[PDB]
Amino acid sequence: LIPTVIEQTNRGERAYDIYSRLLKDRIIMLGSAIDDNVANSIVSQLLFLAAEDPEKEISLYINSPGGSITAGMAIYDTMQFIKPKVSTICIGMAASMGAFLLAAGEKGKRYALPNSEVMIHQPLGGAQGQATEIEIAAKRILLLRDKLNKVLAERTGQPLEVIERDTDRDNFKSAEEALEYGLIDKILT
Amino acid sequence: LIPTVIEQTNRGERAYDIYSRLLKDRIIMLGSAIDDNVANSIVSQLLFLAAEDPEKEISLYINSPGGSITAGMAIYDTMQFIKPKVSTICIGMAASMGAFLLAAGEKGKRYALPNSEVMIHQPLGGAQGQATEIEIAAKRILLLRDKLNKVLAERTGQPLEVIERDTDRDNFKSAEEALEYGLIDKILT
Amino acid sequence: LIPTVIEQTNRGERAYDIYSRLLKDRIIMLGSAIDDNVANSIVSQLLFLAAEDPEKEISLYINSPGGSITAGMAIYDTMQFIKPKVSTICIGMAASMGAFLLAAGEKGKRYALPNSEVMIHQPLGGAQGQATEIEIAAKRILLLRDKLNKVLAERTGQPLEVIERDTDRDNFKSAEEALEYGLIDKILT
Amino acid sequence: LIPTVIEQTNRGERAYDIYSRLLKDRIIMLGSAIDDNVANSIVSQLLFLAAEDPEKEISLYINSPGGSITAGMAIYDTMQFIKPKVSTICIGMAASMGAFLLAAGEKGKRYALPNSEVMIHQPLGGAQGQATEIEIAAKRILLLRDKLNKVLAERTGQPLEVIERDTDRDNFKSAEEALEYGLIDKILT
Amino acid sequence: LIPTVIEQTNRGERAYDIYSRLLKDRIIMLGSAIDDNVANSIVSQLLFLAAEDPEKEISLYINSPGGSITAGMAIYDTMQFIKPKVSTICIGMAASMGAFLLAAGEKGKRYALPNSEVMIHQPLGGAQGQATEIEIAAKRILLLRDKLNKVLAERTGQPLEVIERDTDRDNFKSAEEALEYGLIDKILT
Amino acid sequence: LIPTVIEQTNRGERAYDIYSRLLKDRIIMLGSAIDDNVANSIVSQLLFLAAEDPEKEISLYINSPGGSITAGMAIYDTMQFIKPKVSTICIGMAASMGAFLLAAGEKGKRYALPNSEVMIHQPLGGAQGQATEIEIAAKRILLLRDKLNKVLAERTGQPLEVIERDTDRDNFKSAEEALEYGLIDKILT
Amino acid sequence: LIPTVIEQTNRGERAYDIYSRLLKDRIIMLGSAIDDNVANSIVSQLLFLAAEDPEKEISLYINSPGGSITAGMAIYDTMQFIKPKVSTICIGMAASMGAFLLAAGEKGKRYALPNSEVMIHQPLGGAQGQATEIEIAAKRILLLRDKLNKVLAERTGQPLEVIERDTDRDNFKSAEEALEYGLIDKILT
Amino acid sequence: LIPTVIEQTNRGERAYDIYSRLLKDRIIMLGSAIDDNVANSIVSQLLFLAAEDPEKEISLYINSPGGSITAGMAIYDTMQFIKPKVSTICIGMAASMGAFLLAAGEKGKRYALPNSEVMIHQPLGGAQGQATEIEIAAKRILLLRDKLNKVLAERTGQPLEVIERDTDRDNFKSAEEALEYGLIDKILT
Amino acid sequence: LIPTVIEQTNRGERAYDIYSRLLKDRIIMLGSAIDDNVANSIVSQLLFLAAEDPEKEISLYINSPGGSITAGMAIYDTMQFIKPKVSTICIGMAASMGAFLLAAGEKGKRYALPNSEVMIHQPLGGAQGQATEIEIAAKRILLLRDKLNKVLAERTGQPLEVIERDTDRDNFKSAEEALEYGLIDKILT
Amino acid sequence: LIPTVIEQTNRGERAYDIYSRLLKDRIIMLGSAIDDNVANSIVSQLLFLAAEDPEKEISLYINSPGGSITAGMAIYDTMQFIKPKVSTICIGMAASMGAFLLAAGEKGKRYALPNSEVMIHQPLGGAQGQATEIEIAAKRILLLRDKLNKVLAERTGQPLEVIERDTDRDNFKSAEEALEYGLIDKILT
Amino acid sequence: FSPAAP
Amino acid sequence: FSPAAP
Amino acid sequence: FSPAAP
Amino acid sequence: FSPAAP
Amino acid sequence: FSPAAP
Amino acid sequence: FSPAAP
Amino acid sequence: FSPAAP
Amino acid sequence: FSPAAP
Amino acid sequence: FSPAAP
Amino acid sequence: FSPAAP
Repeated sequence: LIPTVIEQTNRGERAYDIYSRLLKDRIIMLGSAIDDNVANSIVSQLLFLAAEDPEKEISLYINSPGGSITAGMAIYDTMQFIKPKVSTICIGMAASMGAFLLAAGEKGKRYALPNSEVMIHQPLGGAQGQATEIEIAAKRILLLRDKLNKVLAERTGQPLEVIERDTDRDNFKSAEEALEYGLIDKILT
Repeated sequence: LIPTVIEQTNRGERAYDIYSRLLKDRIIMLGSAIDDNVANSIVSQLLFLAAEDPEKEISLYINSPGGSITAGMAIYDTMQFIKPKVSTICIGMAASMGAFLLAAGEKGKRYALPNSEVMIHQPLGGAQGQATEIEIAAKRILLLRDKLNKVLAERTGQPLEVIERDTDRDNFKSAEEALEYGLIDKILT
Repeated sequence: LIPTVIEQTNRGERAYDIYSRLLKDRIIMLGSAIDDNVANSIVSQLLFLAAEDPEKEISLYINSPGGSITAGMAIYDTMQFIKPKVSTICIGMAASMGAFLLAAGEKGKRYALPNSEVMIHQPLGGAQGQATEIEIAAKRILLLRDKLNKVLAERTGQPLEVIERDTDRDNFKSAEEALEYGLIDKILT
Repeated sequence: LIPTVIEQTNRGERAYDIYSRLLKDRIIMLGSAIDDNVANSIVSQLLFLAAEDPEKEISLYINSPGGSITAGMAIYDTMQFIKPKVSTICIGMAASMGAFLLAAGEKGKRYALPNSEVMIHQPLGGAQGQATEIEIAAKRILLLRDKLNKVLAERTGQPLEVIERDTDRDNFKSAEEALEYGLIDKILT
Repeated sequence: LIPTVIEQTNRGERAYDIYSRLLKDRIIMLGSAIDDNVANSIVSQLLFLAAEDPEKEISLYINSPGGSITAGMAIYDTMQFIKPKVSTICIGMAASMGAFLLAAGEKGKRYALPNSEVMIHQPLGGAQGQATEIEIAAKRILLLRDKLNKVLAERTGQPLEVIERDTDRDNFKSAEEALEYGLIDKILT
Repeated sequence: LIPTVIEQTNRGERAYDIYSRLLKDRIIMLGSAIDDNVANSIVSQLLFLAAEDPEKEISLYINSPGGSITAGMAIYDTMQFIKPKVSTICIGMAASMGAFLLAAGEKGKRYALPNSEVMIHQPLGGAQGQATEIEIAAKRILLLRDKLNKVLAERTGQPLEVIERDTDRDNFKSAEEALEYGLIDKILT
Repeated sequence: LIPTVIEQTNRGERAYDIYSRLLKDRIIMLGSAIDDNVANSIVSQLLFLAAEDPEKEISLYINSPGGSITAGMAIYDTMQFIKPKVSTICIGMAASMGAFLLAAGEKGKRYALPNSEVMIHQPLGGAQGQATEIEIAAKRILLLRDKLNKVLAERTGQPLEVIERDTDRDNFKSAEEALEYGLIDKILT
Repeated sequence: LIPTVIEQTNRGERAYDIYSRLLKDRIIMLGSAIDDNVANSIVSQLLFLAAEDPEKEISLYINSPGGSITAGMAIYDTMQFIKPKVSTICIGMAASMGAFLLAAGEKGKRYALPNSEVMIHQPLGGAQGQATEIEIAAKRILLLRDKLNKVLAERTGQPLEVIERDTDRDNFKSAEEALEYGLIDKILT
Repeated sequence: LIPTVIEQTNRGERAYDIYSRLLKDRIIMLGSAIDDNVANSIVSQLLFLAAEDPEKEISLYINSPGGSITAGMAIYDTMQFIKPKVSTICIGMAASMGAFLLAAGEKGKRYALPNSEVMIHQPLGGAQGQATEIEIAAKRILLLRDKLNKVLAERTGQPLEVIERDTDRDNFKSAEEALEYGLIDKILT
Repeated sequence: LIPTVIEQTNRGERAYDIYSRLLKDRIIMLGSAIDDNVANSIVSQLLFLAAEDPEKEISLYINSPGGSITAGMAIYDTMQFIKPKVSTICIGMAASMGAFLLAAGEKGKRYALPNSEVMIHQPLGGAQGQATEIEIAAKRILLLRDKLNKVLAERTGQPLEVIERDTDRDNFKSAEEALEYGLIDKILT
Repeated sequence: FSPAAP
Repeated sequence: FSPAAP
Repeated sequence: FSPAAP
Repeated sequence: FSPAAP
Repeated sequence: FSPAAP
Repeated sequence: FSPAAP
Repeated sequence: FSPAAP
Repeated sequence: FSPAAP
Repeated sequence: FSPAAP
Repeated sequence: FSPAAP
């Protein structure tokens, strides 16, 4: 039931949906749980936008209760490959992997609204079979655990032995505590 | 529908079931999957039998498709605590843990029928949670894996690096191949 | 709702069920699908009967739609271990494994009623996993297939290349065709 | 909810979806589990693209958790029939059969992002029936097992007895270990 | 909730159920659908009764909505093997196979109550698989069809081409029409 | 999610789906299990194509896991009625009835890719009711069995007693063995 | 939870259930829906009671919501065969077939309590198949309909054309209206 | 997934579906089970076609596994009301009611392909309630049975006592036997 | 899958569905069970048609297995309010309420095809609660019963005491018996 | 888990359950919902107790959430037929029909504990079918409604027009309000 | 239920 | 269905 | 059921 | 429950 | 299917 | 089933 | 959300 | 798939 | 199973 | 993803 809109450039009467009128202003929304179908669309939006004008800013407008691990890195790498600069904004919530992207923005452009929340925790998983199939999964998941905490340390500023200890659990944060922890740079008013 | 039997010692007409008439002749049956309810009965049968006459042989008459790990060791230790000697016989099948008990009999008393089967494989398992709850289960199951293979090496005779390699999988054996591997001592005719 | 019976030896008024009054006359019934719970009872009946009088005939009175493979051999070996002689009779039906026991009786004592049926077919099975777990099951089941057809050839009389060809399928037989094939010796009138 | 886009060649205002605007630039996406419905579309995209301009490069942009065996070879052969050259890129993940296609690209054009994963394992399967229907399935699956490992040896460079041993299991790999194993040629920065 | 009864021969106070007090008067009831568990009990009742006094009449007291084919012949043959004479009585209903036994009684002893019903129809069945597994089942069921109609012709008196035509369908009959068809000999008053 | 395409003949900007752009080049796809809804569409495509230009080649591009029997013959007859010539190509798989059509192409035009599979087996079925309803189904299915094997003998070249024996079962074949059996004429490179 | 009772004839302390203490006083209860299992017990109670003393009254004590048709006639005939006289009493309710038995008592002994109910209606049924299997069922059920109404006319006194009209439907009656209709003879106070 | 087609009369580029391009050539398809929703569309197609040109032939192109009775007569009468002539063709199958329409075509225009099937059987049904609601349904279904067999006798040519006997059952027929029975007039080549 | 149609008045190429091309010729279809959603559409079609030309005939073309009571009267009153004349035609079937509308047409315009059916029966219902909520429903349903039979008497011609007696049940009728009962005026040929 | 008790009259050691030790002291419990199985036991307890000593008091000890209507009157009449006097006591609760029995005790013997509850409401019901089957049920239930309120008026003392008005609904009462309404005579302390 | 059934 | 409805 | 079964 | 029921 | 339906 | 099993 | 994202 | 189908 | 277990 | 795929 998302409405339609009418727009008139020179000829006039061209009718869009409301999510495609923002993409004409270089905005991308992310308002769902991250799966593999959602990431293939975001990856294709960024590359389309970086082809018309390769020197123009982009925005991302996060609000998500997390999701997969692979799909998030598929976006973290595409944001670093392209030439333009990306900026990130939190709206309401930023869970498991949304917070790995909110900190991945450009240094100096990472905003947030006054009453928001930020959560960080270590990965979940699962395993089943016989004794040789478990020693493998338990060896993969720890390498992921040690890969993410090496990125957060350089993005935020904190040392590594603090990130290994702080998470361990579900750890909620407001918009003012995060400004000191190092996840963001400014608050909007 | 297991029948009844009538027995006459001096007075006569005392009626048993058929499984309690064998226990009067120092025989124990094991014809089910090993759980915790079955083992608490076998542990209580052995101790009752070893109280009337502490110098008299006992039998075990195995036929089972395996089961738990803890309950099997609860029997392997009780067989070694008591004074009398225990003898083991395979009937049809001897799966995962039945074969750990068939080899645990007294040296010189481990029989088997000509057309039987013997299987040995490494433990199964399961795990779920977060990255710190999996590193623990995967550390426990390997200690069990290394505990059983240290017992089989001294019971059979083979070195240890052969037991680590041979199992790895489901490995079926007949009654003549096992007589060479070392699991048994004689075949009945 | 199986009735009760009253019997008077010297004292009198001892009440049995009807299946335990036959076992006092050295008769065993087999009227169900062969599982592991049924075989452990038959194996315990034969040994009890062969302890009072070790020189006295026994009967088996088969009527079954088959079942497992292991449990049937668990009985085929126990019949050959003991000292007395066993005789077999078909009543109505003798399917997959009942026919492997009907032919396993003593030479000269294998009876059948005039309007009966006898079926013989090759084993069924199942397998699932990856390519290395299937090559093992498909290697076990063929050894069973080649083990049973080596017993039937010597029990009946026919050569082996005829047994490999005849079964291949479901093959029904009456009581007069089997007397020529070699499965039985006499018909009752 | 995948957005729309507006494009203006000479006349202007022609509206596409976002997946059909890339296919105008000779790009194909593969972001699902491989079935028979997905492969019939990819096979029809390649042939359409190779008809307008038979000398122009194509891309494939893989991210998939695997699937069938037949459908993957239906694409591996179509890539080799046509005249143009195909190039492959990993994005996030490349499982069972996606890795058989990532290595099937042109020598010198096989890219990957810095934080990716590559998995290789032997086929799964299933079988059920009687003893003659299992000996057939277990004979087919092994020929497939020996067919794929003869292609990987010549694509990568490694000998064959190393590929038979390495897989055996689930074996995960990063983007730097694969550059040495031989599955790819370059990493993007 | 079937009541109990008290009986006093010489000593007195022996308590039976009501179905075991009739079996002391040489009566057998059959008030259920014929399966394999019911027939093994009836077969064991007849043999027990024919051992105490081998020259004394027996009764059967039928009321059943039919059942299997094999189990019915298992009783039709046992009735003809033994020495004593059996008599049959219909009570309420005599369906598919109960009517094959009601006619199998001794010539001159086949009774029925004035308001009863008798039904006769051809066998049912089922088949599934491939074209070679159906040609076998369709060959077995016709031999059964031609076996029963050869018995009814000699028991009743009618020719065979009348029995092939009359059934074809469900054909109900009263107690007076059957006295002419030949299924019974007398009606009780 | 099958994409769209833009095409410009003289006026330009006419947008098709991708499956209707091939049908403009005289191509038909068959990528599903054969039912009655799929066949009514293929039968209507062939007749439409044979009306514009009655002397122009057609293609069929098979990949299917089989299906019904009636629907396949509904296509085998329509291919022989029309005037133009039809050619057949295997892509990945050609099961029960797809292989009856792959051999039904014109002599000299029956292609296949190097790594494909071809399967042939006898029909399945089902039946239920009473003894007179089974003798009919078992008489119909055998006439179908004898109808298909009379067509394959003249299409391939082999005698009939070889086709009756070869199938009997599931029989898989590659693209090189079929070139000798006679199902195809050439392999693409 | 039906209690037990203690009784002392000469020796004393013989413990019955409460339903078997009444049967010692020549009483039978009928407090369930009439099936085939219930009728075989009542038929066996009447014959046992008519063997000790063949000249002594019996009672029946009805309270039932009806049931089958065959089982009710199986009792209506047994009540008329035996020598003694039976008397009937309504307690609470007497539905479809209980009212066919309440009127079947001896002329002069048919009682009822002041606040009771009596219902009479025509049979129910069911049919399914093809046009020839329905013409048979619809011919059987009408003969039953015309059989019961010929008994009620002579038991009550009313003519037949009144019974055909009165029922047609569910028709409830009290204990005073039935005394005029003719179903009973007296009311208890 | 039924494709689209492009057609150019004078102006050009008018796009139809494939089922509406045939209806422009006076063709009607019937490829489903006959219900009430399907018949209301066919009844509306015939009347639309018979309004533009009232002297032009129509076709029907049957392939159906039967259905209701009322809906079939709703079409049999509409075919006879209109002025033009209708012709019928069998494709694959013509079951219960499709064969009542295939014979209802114009004398001299009733075609069929060489490998087809034709089935004829008597109606099915169902009934439930009390004895007065069954005598009505069993009276309606027989009038339908006698109504259809009076039409087939005059359409084919055979007498009536042959149609009453021939069906009785499922009776399958080929395209050459029907040419003698009288259901059709010609076979296509 | 109901087709489309093309129509050309002056400009040409206007494409309708097939149900909206009839409504341009003043025809209304009714081919479903009457609910509240269907009646609100028919009520809105009649009023739209009676606004352009208030003196032009309308048709209704009934085929329905009945439905609600309120919705049918909502149409019976709207047909009498408007100025034009309505005519009714039966096609296949006219059940519970379709027959209340077929008789509600204009005197002299009520047609029917030769092989049709007409059914009339009294209303169904339901009630539940306590004794005061049932006395209300049972008082409403009888007023409806007496309301419909007062309309049918004046539409047909028959007296009222005949309509109260005739229905009582399901009463089927053909197209020739109804012409005498009074429901219709003519039959089409 | 209801315990056992030991009792010693003269001989000693006779073991009862706890519910049968009270019945030896002329007490009856009623602690369940009234059905037809419960009432047949209470009716048989009262008659057994009134046969040993016909002049001795009985008790009933009610606690029930109601139930059927017929079963309650089956007890209300049996209490009035016998010679002895019955007394009633409420324990916790006395719902729909328990309160019709609590008031049915002997005038002067109707007790209750200080903190109890008493509820009275009009009957529930249900009906379904056609308009003639509802007019009957709605006529029966009202006669029951008018039958119970004619008994309560004479037992309590209140006029009838007060009982018709008071209930109408669920109406709860304590033990002190009922002493004024008239349902009981005394309260225990 | 006596007098008189029993 | 004309002549005469339409 | 005697006379005569028993 | 005595005195007085029993 | 012409010649001759159409 | 004797003579002779038993 | 401008000034300054856009 | 041309040369030669098309 | 004797000789010798028992 | 250009330079150089495209």
